[PDB]
Amino acid sequence: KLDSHLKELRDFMYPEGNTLMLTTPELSGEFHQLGSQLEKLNHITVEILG
Amino acid sequence: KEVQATVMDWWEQPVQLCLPSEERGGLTLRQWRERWTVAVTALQRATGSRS
Repeated sequence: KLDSHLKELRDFMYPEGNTLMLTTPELSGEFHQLGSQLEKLNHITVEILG
Repeated sequence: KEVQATVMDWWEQPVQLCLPSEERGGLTLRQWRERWTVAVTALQRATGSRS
């Protein structure tokens, strides 16, 4: 039982087997994408004001 | 991109070239602009004021 509990919790926390994951990978990917798109929008804005 | 287009329209004012055959004082707008450009250029040459 102890071995099973340990294996289940570990599988959940280490989805890619090597790294403890605190954020949902799907969410982490979206944050990065949103940050990149905002940086582009800020360039276009600066360029037009200039 | 749309805002950039608006900025462009404000700077070029394209509506001034829409009636070419219209004469006022015996000359067209273009002719008047040309007269203006020659005069502005002559003034700028006299007034040493190198633009």
